[PDB]
Amino acid sequence: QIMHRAEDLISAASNRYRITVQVANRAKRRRYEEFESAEDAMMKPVLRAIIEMSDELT
Amino acid sequence: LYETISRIKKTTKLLSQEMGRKPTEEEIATRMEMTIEKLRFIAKSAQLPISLETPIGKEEDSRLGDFIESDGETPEDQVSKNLLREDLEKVLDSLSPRERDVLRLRYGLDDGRMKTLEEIGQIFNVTRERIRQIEAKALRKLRHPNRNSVLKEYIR
Amino acid sequence: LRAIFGEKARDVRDNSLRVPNGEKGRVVDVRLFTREQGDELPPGANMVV
Amino acid sequence: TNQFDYVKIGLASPERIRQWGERTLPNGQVVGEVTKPETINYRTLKPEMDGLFCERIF
Amino acid sequence: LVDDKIHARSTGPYSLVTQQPLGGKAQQGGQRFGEMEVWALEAFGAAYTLQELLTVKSDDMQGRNEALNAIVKGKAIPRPGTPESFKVLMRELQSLGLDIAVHKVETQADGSSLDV
Amino acid sequence: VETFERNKTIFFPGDPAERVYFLLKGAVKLSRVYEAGEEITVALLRENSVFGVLSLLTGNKSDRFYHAVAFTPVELLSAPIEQVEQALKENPELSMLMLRGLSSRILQTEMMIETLAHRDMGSRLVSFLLILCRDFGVPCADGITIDLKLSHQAIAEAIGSTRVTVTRLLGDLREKKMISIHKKKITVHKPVTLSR
Amino acid sequence: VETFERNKTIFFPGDPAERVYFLLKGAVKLSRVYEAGEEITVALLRENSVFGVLSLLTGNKSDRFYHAVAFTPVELLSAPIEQVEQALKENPELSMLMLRGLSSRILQTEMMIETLAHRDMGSRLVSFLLILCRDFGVPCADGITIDLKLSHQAIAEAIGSTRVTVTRLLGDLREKKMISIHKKKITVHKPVTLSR
Repeated sequence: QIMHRAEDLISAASNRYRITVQVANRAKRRRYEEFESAEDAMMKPVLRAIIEMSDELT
Repeated sequence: LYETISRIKKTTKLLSQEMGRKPTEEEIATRMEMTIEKLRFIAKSAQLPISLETPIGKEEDSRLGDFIESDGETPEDQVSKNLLREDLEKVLDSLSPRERDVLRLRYGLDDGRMKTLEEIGQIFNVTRERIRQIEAKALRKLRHPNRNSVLKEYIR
Repeated sequence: LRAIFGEKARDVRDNSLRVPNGEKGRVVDVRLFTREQGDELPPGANMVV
Repeated sequence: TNQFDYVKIGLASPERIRQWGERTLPNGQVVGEVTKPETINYRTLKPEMDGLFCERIF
Repeated sequence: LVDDKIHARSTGPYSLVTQQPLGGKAQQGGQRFGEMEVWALEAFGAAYTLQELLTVKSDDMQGRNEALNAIVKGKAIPRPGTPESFKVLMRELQSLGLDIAVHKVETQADGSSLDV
Repeated sequence: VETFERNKTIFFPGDPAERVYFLLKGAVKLSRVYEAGEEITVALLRENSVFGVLSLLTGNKSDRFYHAVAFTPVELLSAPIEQVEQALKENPELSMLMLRGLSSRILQTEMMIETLAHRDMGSRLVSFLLILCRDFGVPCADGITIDLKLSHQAIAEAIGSTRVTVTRLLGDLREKKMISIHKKKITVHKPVTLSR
Repeated sequence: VETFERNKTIFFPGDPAERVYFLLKGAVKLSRVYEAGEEITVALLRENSVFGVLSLLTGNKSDRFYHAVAFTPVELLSAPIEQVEQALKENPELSMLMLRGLSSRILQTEMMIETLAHRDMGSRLVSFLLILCRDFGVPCADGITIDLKLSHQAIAEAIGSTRVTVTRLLGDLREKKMISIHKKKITVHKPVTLSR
């Protein structure tokens, strides 16, 4: 689940920083790109970013 | 004025003698030669300022002046405005792009209030009979509902 | 934005006094203070309420 | 961030001190100096013109 | 009582001199983040927050605003600048027999300048 | 007793303070707005009297759909909607009062009717010219003139004119015999007689 | 439920007769009347609905100076002057009926007035033509047409042309491809859209 994904995400990746930031900017793009595509009000671009980086990417 | 003030003090004290606490003011003006308006002015005029940081009081925790702001303004206003800018911009900037120039030329939308139709008439293309016409035209155009009804809420 | 509405706007800030927030409750009283009403105020004030 | 790297602590020689307030104008004649210790005027409140709040030099 | 202690501030009035929100209890104040508080931020991992918290919600003046905006727009926020109270410190110090050269060293010719 | 100046509006469309007003004095002509542009005034009033039926058209949800005008330096009173809502809800006379004033603005329309959109831009210009002299006219020697300080092309709103106001009227001013001007004045000589 | 022959009258000035004339069917016009050789037909109505503004204008003592018209085969009900007097004298509800009506016609003037006020034989019609299909129109395929035979000059009365405008009506069908015509059928194609 996203929670365990969020865990697995950084349970087997680069510096926990290093990750984040790239999670971050990603979502940044996930927000910039697809700007207000699917409302996303619920699945924050960050959340997206995470899942698509903690499961999709994995 | 320092003397006048003092002189008033003494003279008013004389009034106080007869009229205790000299409640008389305009009556004191019969001896003060001027409405209390200046008497009270004098009062404030003769005020000595405050450290800006006398420790506040009821608590030595802090100085004064640390509960106010400078001549600046909160973003809340800043933004709203700046919205205005563009809000407008587009909304204007959707009718006769050329004329839109003069809309900003003979007016603001930049840094003149102004370019007196005179100068402006020729500024864009040298003109005398093509200006206040398109001027009103522009306004009445972006005026009336659907058009002016966009700043109807953002009247900033 | 006048021009458009050509509203010859007004000129007067309007510092009403408003209940701030999180208060209720009946009003008990008022106590006006001016030249006539005691005139208990800083030098140059008119009314105090 | 990318405006400078290191700071340069030191002293202000009288030129550098006087180089903190020259505001030379196009009339061509220098200012920045204050010829008055008093503050805003009593009648109006404006900043004298050579006191602690002279505008033309601040 | 509870109401006696409740507060919030999206944003509000700032300081005079130092523009950082006017935090005193009655009136839209703001939570002060003293060193030991920052000692809980940089002690943690990813500390942007820190940064920004240090500025855009307190000082890059323009920074403040336009952030604010920038969210109202619907996107992220722009990179900050330098807080104020620095610039202030310059001043003082400068006002006291200094020659502060905060300054860059750019070009392949490495270029030494200074700044506002 | 609200009012404005010789160059102002009372309001726009979209603006929901639509209750019956009370032009206390001055015309305060209302310039019904349009999409692209061109605003009749149509409305034009007297002492005491009302204008701007608003909370009355599409109920109290009516949009003026007609911009207004502070034509001359205004003078206009108004009243809490209740007066034409609650206070009107009462005896007919109350409502009738407002209805009588509405009938004034209505009569006004009939007056424009026929005189306006007649056919020629000269006859028409006069069809309501004498009417005008009967509204804000100023009788003086020559006869029942107006005198109000006016355009050549507000006038054009009288026709769809360009120079007719300054050219054709000149005729009536002299070549034709009907009025005269003092910088910006009107001296209707007459109700009919010469120029009829 | 009174009615009169098509293109007849409901009265002439001088004979206001039964003040009210609740025009029911047909869908019928009041031509005004006056010195002007032209007599604009202003009133035009619907089911159930009123005329009768006689025993009221200028507080009664006011003739129906607008010689009336039994425009199409009429259909019109009425009611004695007193009938409305007592009625309106009592609760307004029974006549709120009647002031909502008023509104209908009061507004019925301002609109089409915005059209007639267009001093031109062209647009004035394109706007006016819409109004028609919006009242006694007949929607059918092409779109919201009227279907009532058009008497050419019947639309030249609000303009002032002679016969050029009569071949301009052709435009509607030809160049305008905006209506059609079938022993005087009338086929507004559109709210706008073969010629806006």
